[PDB]
Amino acid sequence: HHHMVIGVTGKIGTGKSTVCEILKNKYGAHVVNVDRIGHEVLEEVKEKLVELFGGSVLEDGKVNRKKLAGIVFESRENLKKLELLVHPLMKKRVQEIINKTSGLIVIEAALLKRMGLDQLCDHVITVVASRETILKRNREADRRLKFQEDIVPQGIVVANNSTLEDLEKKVEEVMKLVW
Ligand SMILES: CC(C)(COP(=O)(O)OP(=O)(O)OC[C@@H]1O[C@@H](n2cnc3c(N)ncnc32)[C@H](O)[C@@H]1O)[C@H](O)C(=O)NCCC(=O)NCCS
Ligand SMILES: Nc1ncnc2c1ncn2[C@@H]1O[C@H](COP(=O)(O)OP(=O)(O)O)[C@@H](O)[C@H]1O
Repeated sequence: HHHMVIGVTGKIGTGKSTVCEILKNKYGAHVVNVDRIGHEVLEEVKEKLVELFGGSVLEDGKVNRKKLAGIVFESRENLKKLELLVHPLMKKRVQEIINKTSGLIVIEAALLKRMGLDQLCDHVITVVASRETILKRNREADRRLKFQEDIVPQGIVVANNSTLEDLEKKVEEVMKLVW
């Protein structure tokens, strides 16, 4: 399993998904959506969540991300408790995909550095964009940005403050460098 791993990080609404879609569609990347892997992990730790945050994190007998987000994004203390529970398992799961996968692998994660995933990467792209731009694009951003102050530019910075065609040109220039 010969492969190259490129991390794609950046704050919410900056353009990670969009960059990753381009890498997938034009360059053949296998995209590891670290958010989705989080969702799968949540289901695996239902009992511990209930132990941490009460039955309300649930809808019926069921983990509900809207209710959980309501809790964890009101407090750094709460968010840390969740991160301590799910990050180790998500890391293990990322590593496992990397090991089983050949070719170009893209690790899409806002929290690339916080989770130590950047150390799995051969190169890192950080997507950046102005606050005003982020707020026009994503409605959770006002609330979640407050918990992303440690997501600072690393590796190759790709500014996404104009058009999609312009973003496509920049992604192509980066791939010319590293691929
Ligand atoms: C509170 C949860 C349930 C909210 O889930 P929800 O489906 O509403 O959104 P989802 O997490 O899929 O994605 C939007 C996200 O908001 C932001 N976000 C998610 N987790 C975090 C976090 N721990 N800190 C800061 N921002 C976060 C990110 O930019 C991310 O793209 C959260 O996603 C969660 O399951 N635990 C956080 C685990 C984690 O660190 N996930 C992100 C990995 S990059
Ligand atoms: N250059 C752009 N122009 C207009 N809209 C954009 C641009 N880049 C991204 N978007 C839009 O902004 C939203 C957030 O993009 P996304 O790529 O999901 O950010 P992230 O994945 O970093 O959280 C998406 O709905 C996308 O369609």
